[PDB]
Amino acid sequence: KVAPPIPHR
Amino acid sequence: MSKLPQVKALYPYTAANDEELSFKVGDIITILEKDEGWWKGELNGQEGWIPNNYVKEILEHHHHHH
Amino acid sequence: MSKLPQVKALYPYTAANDEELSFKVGDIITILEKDEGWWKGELNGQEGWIPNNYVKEIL
Repeated sequence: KVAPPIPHR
Repeated sequence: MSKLPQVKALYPYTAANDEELSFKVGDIITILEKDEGWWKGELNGQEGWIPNNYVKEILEHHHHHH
Repeated sequence: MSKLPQVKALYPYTAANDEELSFKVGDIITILEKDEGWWKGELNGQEGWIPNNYVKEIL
């Protein structure tokens, strides 16, 4: 249930 | 009229700044524009950029096929 | 975090062509762009032009 990291962008 | 793409939020998100759009799980967000990694969405009169890996675009039957 | 105007339909409208958006009384439409008498609206994922006298702005 972990959010992924946001797109490094 | 034309049908814009829609997405359903898989995870909640909190806008890091005023250009981004916060949302909750299950929210149905209409997409106005796609960039790399970030899409511009509209939900309940609020518009902003969202991380595109937080959402899943809903299958439609006009512009895709397999 | 930008607020878009939202409007409520006063009357039903049937789109006269493919660029217009049909709607029913009561529908709450989000406005994306304005050109004089016609405003570009979005309702349940459908986008198109509507007559601005058929709707009323929400607070």
